[PDB]
Amino acid sequence: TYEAFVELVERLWEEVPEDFKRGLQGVHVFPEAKPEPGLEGVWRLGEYLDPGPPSAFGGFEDLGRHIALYYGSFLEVAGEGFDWEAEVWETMLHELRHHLESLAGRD
Repeated sequence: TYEAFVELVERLWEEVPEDFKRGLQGVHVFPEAKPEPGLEGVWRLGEYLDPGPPSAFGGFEDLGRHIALYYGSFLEVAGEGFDWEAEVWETMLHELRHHLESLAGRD
C-alpha cells in the first residue's frame, strides 16, 4: 500500500547518516508514476529536485533541495519477488549522490 511505502522510505531514510543530508530539505513521496520521457517501457523511480542557477530576479534556493520518489513507477516495474527495501534503498541513495555532486558544484 502507499502508506506502507511511505513508512518504508522514512525508515530507510533515517538510517542515512545525518551529515550526508546537509543542504537537503528531505524526501518527497508521490503516488503517481513517472515515465522516462521519449524512451518508453522505462519508469523513473525517483529523482533529485535541483533549484538550479539563479534567475536575473533571484536565486531559487528558497525552494530547497529534494529527492522525489514515485510510488506509481515502483508498482509498474514491480513483479514477483520485487525487493521493496532493496529498490527504495538504491533509489534514495542514488539521488542523495546527485545532491552531494550538486553541492560540490556550487562550492
